[PDB]
Amino acid sequence: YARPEWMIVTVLPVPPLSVRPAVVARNQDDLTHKLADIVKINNQ
Amino acid sequence: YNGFTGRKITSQIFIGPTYYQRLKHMVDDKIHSRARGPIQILNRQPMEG
RNA sequence: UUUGGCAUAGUUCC
Repeated sequence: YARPEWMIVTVLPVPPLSVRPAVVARNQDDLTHKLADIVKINNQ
Repeated sequence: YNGFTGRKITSQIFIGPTYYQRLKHMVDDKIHSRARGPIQILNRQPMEG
């Protein structure tokens, strides 16, 4: 159930749109902003 | 004297003009009830307020 | 018959 090497994150789960809902003018959550920054750095 | 029966009250009462105040806290601004109303978005629990 | 959030301040009751 917990292999030691799995604790090194190489695949990052993305929570669904229910965990980070949009805001009604559409606003993005703190999680969404951090996800966007992370994927920006990752593709760079 | 008693109001309903008209008979004297045995104990004499202490009565006089005192200066009273009506505070801001009324009941029409505090009564509240709920039965299956609006519901929050993130948790899908009832709203607050 | 449709739903904003974060922060700060004040007040009520033990």
